[PDB]
Amino acid sequence: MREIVHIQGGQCGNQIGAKFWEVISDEHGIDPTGTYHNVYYNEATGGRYVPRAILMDLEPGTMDSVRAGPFGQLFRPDNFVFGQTGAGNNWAKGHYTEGAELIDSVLDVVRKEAEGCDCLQGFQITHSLGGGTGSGMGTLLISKVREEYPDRIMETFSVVPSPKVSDTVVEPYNATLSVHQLVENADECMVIDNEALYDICFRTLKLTTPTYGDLNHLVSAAMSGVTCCLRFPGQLNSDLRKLAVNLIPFPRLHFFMIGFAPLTSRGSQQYRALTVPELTQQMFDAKNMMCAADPRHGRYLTASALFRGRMSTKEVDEQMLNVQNKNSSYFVEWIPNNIKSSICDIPPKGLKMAVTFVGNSTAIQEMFKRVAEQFTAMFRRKAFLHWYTGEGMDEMEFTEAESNMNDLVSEYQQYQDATA
Amino acid sequence: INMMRGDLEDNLNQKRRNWEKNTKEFNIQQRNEKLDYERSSHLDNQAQNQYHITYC
Ligand SMILES: Nc1nc2c(ncn2[C@@H]2O[C@H](COP(=O)(O)OP(=O)(O)O)[C@@H](O)[C@H]2O)c(=O)[nH]1
Repeated sequence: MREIVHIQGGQCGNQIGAKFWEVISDEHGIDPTGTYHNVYYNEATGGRYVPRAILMDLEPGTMDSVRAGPFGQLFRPDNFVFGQTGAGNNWAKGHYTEGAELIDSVLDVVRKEAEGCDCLQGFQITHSLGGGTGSGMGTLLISKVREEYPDRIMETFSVVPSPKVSDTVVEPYNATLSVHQLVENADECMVIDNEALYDICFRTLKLTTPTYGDLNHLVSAAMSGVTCCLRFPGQLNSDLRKLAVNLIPFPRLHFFMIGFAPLTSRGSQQYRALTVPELTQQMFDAKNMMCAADPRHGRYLTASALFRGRMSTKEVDEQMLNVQNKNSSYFVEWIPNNIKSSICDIPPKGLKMAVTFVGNSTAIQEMFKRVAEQFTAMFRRKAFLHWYTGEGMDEMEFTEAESNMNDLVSEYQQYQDATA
Repeated sequence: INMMRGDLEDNLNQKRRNWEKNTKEFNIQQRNEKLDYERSSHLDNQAQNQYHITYC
């Protein structure tokens, strides 16, 4: 019933997905053995539970991770489709040359896992954008499956690299290459970066050494809180499509920002309240989101707010109306009531409230801009091109890919200029 | 004679309602025996699955 599949590729994708399965298991009350202590799990003999997920990569080193970290005995042994060469940070190695050889087996596993469903509500994938395995194989899989299941919809939590944090020196290439077709046949691209998470765990949680563990934990908890309102009874329920109408005004303006609330450290947790006013004051700022794009330098075409726990619908509703008609400038005026709310009846494990703030804004367009910046300074000189064209991939494509990007960002700016 | 006919028809209707409630007793017993059936069959299924899987 309204079941969801799980594809996780690339190093970061696999890490975050393992953490997400951990958080879900600790939410539905599932210990690492697969017992209780159909939206995500499937039944198995002796009351065991199998997470509905497929793990793919071109180097099986990640196997170590998904077998060492907690909740590693949950996944299916047939759902580990691994390569041997490794894409090695290059997109071509994972979309034309080698990934094009195991993508068919991944498609076969996807078919064997989706036919076991009875009402498939959508897809959700997690992957990087420069990681050859991740970006390449995930984009190829998205292409194939959307060319296979036109009715269903995909909601990908791709993790773009922001240049404020330097990881590798070939990101812009793979980033633009994947964006060229991620705006094509994907309906919810919730982008995430690393600078936002570092700023969060420094100036919002006072953590000492922000480590990948807690970063992934935070983004996974947000990923869960996104769709939780379908996993339980609610007063104003939602799904992965009630977002696909409230948050996609145009078939390409679908790039989403994600924010989680509440977020505090121990002392702060002690000395503060947990109510609609405080959560609202906590979520509409800039540095409670997971995108290094200052939203107050743009607007929000639409903004959904999935609350969790139990409250008075009048209170959250009046708070939304008030925060809108006070931030009238930072919101878009040619659309009426651009905000949406949705309330479930079960809070997460640990607290008494929760807030997932999803936003189809017009600020993250600037993000593409800065990435495009590097692209030009890595293409005008044709630098680091002798690793791409040497794998069958024709160079010409790259050019038009960049052109496509323009259209995208253009649209955003154009809609920032519309009036009535 | 009018009083007698009234009394006789009253008794007949009472007998009707009595048999109806008897049939409802039977129907509830039927439903609960079916639930017994399904739970016992589920436990038997788990038993046979353990027996087949632990068959090394
Ligand atoms: N939040 C988070 N991001 C990561 C992590 N590991 C890698 N990333 C990002 O993932 C980027 C590239 O994707 P990756 O899957 O590692 O490359 P590939 O596996 O070799 O194809 C890297 O440049 C990292 O910035 C992690 O543990 N946590």
